[PDB]
Formats: sequence, structure tokens, C-alpha cells
Amino acid sequence: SSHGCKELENALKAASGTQNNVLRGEPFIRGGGAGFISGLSYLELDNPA
Amino acid sequence: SDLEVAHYKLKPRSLMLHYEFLQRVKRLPLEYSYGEYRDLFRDFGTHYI
Repeated sequence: SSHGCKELENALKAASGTQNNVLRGEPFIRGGGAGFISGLSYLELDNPA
Repeated sequence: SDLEVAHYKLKPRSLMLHYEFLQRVKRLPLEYSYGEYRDLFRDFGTHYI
């Protein structure tokens, strides 16, 4: 009597992912009080208006 | 943030110099010798606004 077995497994995983997130803004003011200019031109990203 | 608040211009002509600059000029040698004009620039610099 004689017996043989062979067993083989191969498994592969590959994963990938990317983000690009660009934000730009350029508020511009002429006239009025310099403090109001600077305070308002400063970009409140939550309220760009 | 670039904030601009006032525009200045000097008159083109008949400027009234500062005493100190006036005198230092008065003491400049009539013959060229670099050392004195060098000291002049090191005191007052090279240009005016």
C-alpha cells in the first residue's frame, strides 16, 4: 500500500486609495475702514460671503 | 493678507532737507575719495522715498 497527497494555496490582496483636496479663495475690497477691510476680507471658510 | 491704508507721495521739487543730512553733505570732500561717500551711505543710505 502507498499514498500521496499534495496541497497548495495562494492568495493575493492589493488595495490602494488617494485623495486630492484643493481649496482656494481671494476676497478683495476697495474703500472703507482698514479694520473693516481686513476683518471682512479674511476668509471665514465656513461663511465665504 | 495685503492691507493698504494710505498713499504717500513726496513733492518732486525744492525739498527742504534735514539739518543732519545737509551738514554731512556740507562736509563731503570736493576731491573724490570713496571712504567719505561710503560713510555717507552707511549713515543715510542710498535712496529716498
